[PDB]
Amino acid sequence: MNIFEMLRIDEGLRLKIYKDTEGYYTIGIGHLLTKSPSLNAAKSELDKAIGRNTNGVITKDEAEKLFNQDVDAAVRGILRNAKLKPVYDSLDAVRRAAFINLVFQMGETGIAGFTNSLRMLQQKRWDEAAVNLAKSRWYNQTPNRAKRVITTLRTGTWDAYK
Ligand SMILES: [Cl-]
Ligand SMILES: [Cl-]
Repeated sequence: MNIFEMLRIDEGLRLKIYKDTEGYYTIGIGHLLTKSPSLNAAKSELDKAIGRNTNGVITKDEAEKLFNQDVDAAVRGILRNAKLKPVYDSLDAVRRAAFINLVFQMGETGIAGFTNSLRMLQQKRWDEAAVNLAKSRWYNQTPNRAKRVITTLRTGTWDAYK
């Protein structure tokens, strides 16, 4: 168990443009292409991300390249972010992986907004953070994934994913 396996589990792998659980164009391993409703805007974005004339289809190698880029950006956004970095710094390894999950999934901005849980995590009030985390749109939209990520933070083990 690592952050790569963890996310690959949570997001799936899809080699052809598809629609996210909220309506958005996505591809590979959880990579958001566009929030616009144009499939055309979406092959163009994809086209652009990959560096060749896609077609709306990528190889597995291509998908992993994007993934590697996205995990990177996530880690680097956390470390850069003044609100996020101290939370991350205070956590153990398992729990850091889950924090990364939460940011990949939702944006550095996104979660820099998850104010109270951030402060609960930092204060190592696991149970309470878990309850607060579940009180979100995120949770209510994708409850099975969210539960897995929340248990990982609540427990510090990889149980939800064996
Ligand atoms: Cl990109
Ligand atoms: Cl899910």
